[PDB]
Amino acid sequence: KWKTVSTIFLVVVLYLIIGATVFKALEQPQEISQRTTIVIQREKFLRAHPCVSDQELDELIQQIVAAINAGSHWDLGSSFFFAGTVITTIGFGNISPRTEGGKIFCIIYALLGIPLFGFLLAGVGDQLGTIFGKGIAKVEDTFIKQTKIRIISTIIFILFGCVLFVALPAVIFSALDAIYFVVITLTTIGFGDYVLDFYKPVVWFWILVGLAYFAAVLSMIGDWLRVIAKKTKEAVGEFRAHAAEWTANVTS
Amino acid sequence: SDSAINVMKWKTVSTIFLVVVLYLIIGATVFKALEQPQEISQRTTIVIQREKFLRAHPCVSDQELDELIQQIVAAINAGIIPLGASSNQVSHWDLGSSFFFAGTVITTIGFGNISPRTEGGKIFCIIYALLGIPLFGFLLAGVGDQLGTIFGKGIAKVEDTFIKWVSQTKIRIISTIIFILFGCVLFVALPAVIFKHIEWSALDAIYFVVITLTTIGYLDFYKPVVWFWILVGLAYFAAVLSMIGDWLRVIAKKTKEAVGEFRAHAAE
Ligand SMILES: CCCCCCCC(=O)OC[C@H](COP(=O)(O)O[C@@H]1[C@H](O)[C@H](O)[C@@H](OP(=O)(O)O)[C@H](OP(=O)(O)O)[C@H]1O)OC(=O)CCCCCCC
Ligand SMILES: CCCCCCCCCCCCCCCC
Ligand SMILES: CCCCCCCCCCCC
Ligand SMILES: CCCCCCCC
Ligand SMILES: CCCCCCCC
Ligand SMILES: CCCCCCCC
Ligand SMILES: CCCCC
Ligand SMILES: CCCCC
Ligand SMILES: [K+]
Ligand SMILES: [K+]
Repeated sequence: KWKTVSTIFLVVVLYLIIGATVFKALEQPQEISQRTTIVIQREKFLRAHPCVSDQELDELIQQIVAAINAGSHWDLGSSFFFAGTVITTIGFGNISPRTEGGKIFCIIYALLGIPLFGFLLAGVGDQLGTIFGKGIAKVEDTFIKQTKIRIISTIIFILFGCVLFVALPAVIFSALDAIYFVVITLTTIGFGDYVLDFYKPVVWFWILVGLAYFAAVLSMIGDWLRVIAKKTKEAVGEFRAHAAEWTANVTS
Repeated sequence: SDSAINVMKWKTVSTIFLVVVLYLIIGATVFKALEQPQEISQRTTIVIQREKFLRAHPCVSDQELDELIQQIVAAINAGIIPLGASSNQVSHWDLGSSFFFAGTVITTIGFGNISPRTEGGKIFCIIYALLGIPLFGFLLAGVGDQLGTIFGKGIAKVEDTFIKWVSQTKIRIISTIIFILFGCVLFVALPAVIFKHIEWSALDAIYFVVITLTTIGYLDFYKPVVWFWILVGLAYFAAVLSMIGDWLRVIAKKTKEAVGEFRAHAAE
């Protein structure tokens, strides 16, 4: 009977309202600075070259904006990079199909590839989960000879994982923009702003396991939310119980 | 037995790996078969438009013109109208577009059109995602269960009107046909019709719908209503992709048992 979705709905809406105000607070500042300096770089280009004119420069921008729809891409390996992005639902967004048959294929290629790749990621998950189980069975015998012990183990998970899958692969995949790269990619958000050939056979496997790593990390963070959702549910429960108490005694 | 079923798993994992590898190799060759032609045709005609602009204006900096195009394309990484017409513009981080952006992050859609440039907006986005993705996950799950029982109500009436003198196992297929039927109407067809006029051709809307809901990437009822279309459409493909995955387990068995017999016999 109890819906309980509406409350989670408003939390998400409110999370998004807070997120919005925080993003425009952080980004609309540089947006002005950058775009005041873009108006400068036209008027510096127009003044420094009387050869090109006002009416003719927009004809260049249009044909650049037309070239945005296109840009060797689609080579033997770049289309397989593209194909990986589709089934992983990463989809960096840099290259997309333009032919009507490439879209109809991409629709079928996704509807079949996403579940298929899901089974691969699931197997790599269980594969990697027992490998981690091997590493903690030894560690949970050396200094254990137990309810709070389970926290020390989860500290070493986030520690050893954010080394292999966040810190280290900065080389494989500045200091911040690497962690930013890693998180946006492995959360499958789609890392658009940035993106030897024998490189991608090993890199795409660090992706395959890093995807399994954040898949677990995201699920733990979700499990911490079920916990904190109950603590906040019971806390409000008490403070309503005593305020009702209080309102009753004060009236007498 | 405890590390013997793991031997049985790794075999199944490595085979799924190769299936994925082939699936990507096949997909690659099919995309480059379809898209390499469009590229070269447009790529040759974009070199023409350079060498027509260079001859038409000898007194522009021939060598430094690409240095202009780069700095324009570098500015394209931000939302820009760098034109002498309307040197004044709008913000892509306004009150509602950042709330568009935020949703794309928690849904992991993240169209990639606008990304944060401030290192404080990146550090926030990392934390905002690591917390928002699980949070939104519970909403999508609740919307799923919410929508699933609504479907259960609609199929309990339909699986009693057609009860003639019946087989329980075969009726379950008629129900999954009417699911994909209503679903691709409300969540694929009707929006593709609406997203055809407002914004596109007939195909490019369904392409838009699929790419979005697979999470790849004055009475104005748009973002409170469209993104609630998204919220439920995401729950819809989440089920659809899961059935397609369930269809694959079935087909994975049947092909694995069929190869089993044809290995065993080899035509007597
Ligand atoms: C980023 C941090 C966000 C923290 C979010 C934390 C706030 C938040 O998320 O709300 C949760 C709560 C209602 O949600 P609620 O806890 O009842 O959700 C239930 C809960 O998850 C239980 O596990 C299950 O039921 P039960 O209980 O075992 O029977 C069931 O889950 P499942 O069956 O589907 O598996 C759900 O019915 O609402 C308030 O806290 C009241 C004050 C509003 C506070 C809002 C403003 C603080
Ligand atoms: C014992 C409590 C520790 C909990 C771990 C909190 C990690 C928060 C991650 C925030 C990411 C900041 C990235 C900054 C990189 C320059
Ligand atoms: C895109 C579909 C490719 C089909 C690949 C089938 C592989 C069959 C392997 C059978 C092993 C049991
Ligand atoms: C243009 C129609 C696409 C239908 C794809 C169906 C794949 C199961
Ligand atoms: C460098 C400033 C980032 C701090 C983000 C604060 C979000 C609550
Ligand atoms: C296109 C159908 C996929 C077949 C894969 C079978 C799994 C072994
Ligand atoms: C942004 C989460 C604080 C409680 C709603
Ligand atoms: C990072 C604060 C979110 C509320 C738990
Ligand atoms: K995604
Ligand atoms: K994505």
